[PDB]
Amino acid sequence: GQNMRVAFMPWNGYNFEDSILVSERVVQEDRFTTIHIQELACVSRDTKL
Amino acid sequence: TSEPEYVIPDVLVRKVSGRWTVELNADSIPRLKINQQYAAMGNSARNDADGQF
Repeated sequence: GQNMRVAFMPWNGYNFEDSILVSERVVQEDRFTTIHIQELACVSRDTKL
Repeated sequence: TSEPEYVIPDVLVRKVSGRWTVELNADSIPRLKINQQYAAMGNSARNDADGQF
């Protein structure tokens, strides 16, 4: 992880106890995006039928 | 679209280092167990004839 600037102060119902309130910039700034890869396959099965 | 598997490997040759090491299926090979209890329940039978038979 990485430095994002933040400020500690109550405000306007978004900060009851345990909400983290970041504004639109990082959503533009991509700061912490994700990339995850699950696996897949197939099978052949030379059968009786 | 869907089916399960149906073919019974009875013998297995795995091409073990050329000239495959063929081997049958061990569990598929039938085998009986001699009644060793009845083997010991025959001679001592008072009818040693019945038990020896």
